[PDB]
Amino acid sequence: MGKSTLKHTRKIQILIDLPTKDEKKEVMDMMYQWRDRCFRAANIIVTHLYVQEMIKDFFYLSEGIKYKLADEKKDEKGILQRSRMNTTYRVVSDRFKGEMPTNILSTLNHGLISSFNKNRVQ
DNA sequence: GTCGTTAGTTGTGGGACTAAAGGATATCGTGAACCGAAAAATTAGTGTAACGGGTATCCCACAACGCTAG
Repeated sequence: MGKSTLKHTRKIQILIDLPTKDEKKEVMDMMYQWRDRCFRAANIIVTHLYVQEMIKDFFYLSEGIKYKLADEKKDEKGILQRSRMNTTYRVVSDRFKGEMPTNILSTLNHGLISSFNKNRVQ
């Protein structure tokens, strides 16, 4: 069956449901920290998904090697030790865990790794 | 005999002359010379290119997951 839906987005205002000011402020500061960690994360993922392609290019300029993004346990020419999205998610979680939730990391990882493969041509 | 009055001319001046349509004209004669006025035309003079961050907008492409284990 075809897609019988069209994606849509709505803006819902939310207040923090706490009695006192200090708890609300603690939650709001935690969420601002979440913002900062998310942006630093996005930077880390994009750098870490740039570098390896240029390592591929380096090897190809060395001996025309056909190195490709795949787990070496599943590919002879693979260099990665796991799935690429897992590599970015790991290299961001190992540093930013315990401060902001990991679902933000997973969503950001998917959102950037999906687009970067399309941007490979450019 | 003479002077004002009245009526009847007599000459002279001012005012009329359907309605409807249409509706073209041609218009001489010559004396000079200098000064002033304003309206017009010609001429003389000055010139950019990219750059730093930071941020307002545009076009243009893509995303907006699903499953398993502690």
